[PDB]
Amino acid sequence: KLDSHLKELRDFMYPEGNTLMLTTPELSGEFHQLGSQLEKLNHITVEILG
Amino acid sequence: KEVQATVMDWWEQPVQLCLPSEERGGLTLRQWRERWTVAVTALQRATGSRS
Repeated sequence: KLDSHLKELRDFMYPEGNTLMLTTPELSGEFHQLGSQLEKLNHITVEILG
Repeated sequence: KEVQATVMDWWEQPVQLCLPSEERGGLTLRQWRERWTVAVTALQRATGSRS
């Protein structure tokens, strides 16, 4: 039982087997994408004001 | 991109070239602009004021 509990919790926390994951990978990917798109929008804005 | 287009329209004012055959004082707008450009250029040459 102890071995099973340990294996289940570990599988959940280490989805890619090597790294403890605190954020949902799907969410982490979206944050990065949103940050990149905002940086582009800020360039276009600066360029037009200039 | 749309805002950039608006900025462009404000700077070029394209509506001034829409009636070419219209004469006022015996000359067209273009002719008047040309007269203006020659005069502005002559003034700028006299007034040493190198633009």
